[PDB]
Amino acid sequence: TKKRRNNGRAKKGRGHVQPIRCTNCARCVPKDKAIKKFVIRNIVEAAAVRDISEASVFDAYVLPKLYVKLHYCVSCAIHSKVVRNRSREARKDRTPPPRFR
Amino acid sequence: VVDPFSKKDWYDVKAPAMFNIRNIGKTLVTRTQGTKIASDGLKGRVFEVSLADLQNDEVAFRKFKLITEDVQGKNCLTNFHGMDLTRDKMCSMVKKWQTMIEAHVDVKTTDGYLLRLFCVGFTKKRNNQIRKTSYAQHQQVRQIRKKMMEIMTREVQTNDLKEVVNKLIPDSIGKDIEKACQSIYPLHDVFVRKVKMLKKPKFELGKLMELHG
Amino acid sequence: LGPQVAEGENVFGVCHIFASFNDTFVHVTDLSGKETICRVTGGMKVKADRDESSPYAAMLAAQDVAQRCKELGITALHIKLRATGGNRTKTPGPGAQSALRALARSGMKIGRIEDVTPIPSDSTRRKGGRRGRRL
RNA sequence: GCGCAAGACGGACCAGAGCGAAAGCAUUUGCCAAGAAUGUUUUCAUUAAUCAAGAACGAAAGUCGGAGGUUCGAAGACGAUCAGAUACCGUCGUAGUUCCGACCAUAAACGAUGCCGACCGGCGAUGCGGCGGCGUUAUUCCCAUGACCCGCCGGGCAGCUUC
Ligand SMILES: [Zn+2]
Repeated sequence: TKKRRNNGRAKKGRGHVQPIRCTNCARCVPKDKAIKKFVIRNIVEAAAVRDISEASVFDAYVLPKLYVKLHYCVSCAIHSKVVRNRSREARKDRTPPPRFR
Repeated sequence: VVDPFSKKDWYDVKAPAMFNIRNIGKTLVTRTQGTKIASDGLKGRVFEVSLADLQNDEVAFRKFKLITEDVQGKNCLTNFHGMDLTRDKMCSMVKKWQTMIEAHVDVKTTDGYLLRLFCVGFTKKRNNQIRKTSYAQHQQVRQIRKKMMEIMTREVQTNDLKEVVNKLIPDSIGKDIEKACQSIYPLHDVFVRKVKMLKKPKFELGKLMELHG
Repeated sequence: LGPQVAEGENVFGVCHIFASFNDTFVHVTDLSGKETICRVTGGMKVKADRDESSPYAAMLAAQDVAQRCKELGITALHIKLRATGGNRTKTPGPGAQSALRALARSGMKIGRIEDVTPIPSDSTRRKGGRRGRRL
C-alpha cells in the first residue's frame, strides 16, 4: 500500500531528474530523492584553537571555515542516524528539527 | 654523507612597485656546476601572495600571482601573473535562494598583455522584502552579463598592465559593475573573482626596471 | 645554516597537509612550492597499515618535520589543507587535526590557512556502480 | 611545481521551481524555425470531441558499418572472506560507455489513475501575463522603466484544512 503522497521525492510536473552519487556508497540517487546536508565547519576544532592562536603571527586573525554539501541515499541516512523513522502522523511533519534553538 | 641543502643559495623575492610591501619572502636554489645555471633554475617560479601581505591595509581574501623574470645579484624580480579570490570567500558568497551571474572576457592591453577576466555577482534581497527568493529572470541576467562584459573590456583595453593592476588592488571594476546594474536588478557581492594571463610580449629588460621603481 | 636573517624576522615556508582516509602527508616547501624542504608521511612512522591514517601517526610526522624545519631557519608556515577530492571525498582525514597541533606545539609560527582540495566543475564517472559499495 | 595533449563531463547556485505529446531538457555567444499563457470593441463562421485502418517520435540495454578511445566497466584473469563463493570486498581488464549513419520498439515507459465538457467548501503561498494602489530604492530632479510593498483577474506546478 502507498506510504507517502509524494512517493518519497520532490518530483512534481516533470518526467526525469538527473542522478547524483551518494557521498558514502557512490550510489546513483535521483537529486530530488537524496538526503542533502550543508555543513559549514571549522578547519581546527576547539581542541586545537588554543594551540593555534598562540602560534599565529597575525593579531586578531580569524580562522577559516569549510563548506561541504553532502548527498546521501535513503540507506546511508538511516544507517548513519542522519534520518530516523517516526510514527505515521509524525511522518507528515516536515519542519526542520529544532537545532537552531 | 652530505646534506643536499649545503649546495643551496638563498635569494630574496621582490614584488613590483604597485605594492607598498616589497619583500615577500625567500627562495633557495642549488648552485651552478657546469651547464646547470641557478639563474636559469629560478626563472619562472610563481608566488601566490595574499593582498594583505602586499598592501598591509587591504583585504586578505584577494591573492596575486607573481612570476620571476630576472635575478639581479641575490634578488629575484617578479611581475604580475594572475589573480584570484579565496575558496573560503567564494564558498561563503554562494548561497541558495538568490541568483548567480558570471562572465568572462579576453582583452589585450595596450602594452601587449592578453588577459582573461572572470566576474561574478549575486542578487540582493531588499530591506522590506517578505518573499523568500530573489531570483532574476533570464533576460535580466543577459543584460547584467552584457554590462559586466563591457566594463571589463574598456578598463583593460584602454590602459597598460601597471595601472590595470592598480585597479585590481581596491577592486574598482566590481564597484563600477555594481553601480551600473542596480537599475536592472540590484546586485550584492560583485567581484572580479579571477584574472588569468594568456600571452606575454617579448621580454624586455628595460621595462622591468620601470615596474620596480 | 639557513638564510642570514636578523633574529627578529620570520622566514616563511608552506606546509601542504594531504590527509586522506588511508595516509597523511606533511610536506614543507618554500614559498613557491618548487623546492621542497621536508616530507614525512604516516607510513614512514608506523609499521601497521591500519594506523597510517591514525591521528597519532600524523603527530609523529609533524614533529619530525618541525624539527627539520627548525634547522634551516624556517620559523613560520602557511598551511594548505588537502582532501582526496575529485570524484572522491571532500572531507579531510582523521590525521588532519593532529598535524596542526604537533607542528604548533613544536614551536612553529602559523601564517594563513587555506583549503586546496580539488573540486571538479564536473568530472568523470566515479568508481563503484549505480548500486554503490554493498559493504 | 611549471607546461603540453586527450576524451568524457557541465558541480556548488538547483527549489515539492520552469519547459515538452511523452521519452526527456542545465557553461557563454550567434543564427534558424517552433510554442504555450496573457492582451484584444481584429478576422473566418461550426470549421468540433474520441478514434478500426494507417502513421511520427520513443530511457537503458542490444545488432551492423566508420571515428575515437579519458573515466567507469558485463565477460574473463587474479587476491581475500567462507564449511563451501562460481557472490557481496579489492587489483586489473574485453565488449560497451562517446560521436557519425542505419536497425531494434521494449521499462515499476507510474500519478500503478485514458481524453473532452459542466456543477460542487475554505486558506495561505508560488511561476507567467495583465490591471490598480500609499510608500522605500536605481542617491539626490522630468516621466516612463526596473528591484521591493498591498491587492484583483486568467491560465499553470503543487500545499494545508473540512462531517
Ligand atoms: Zn549511500
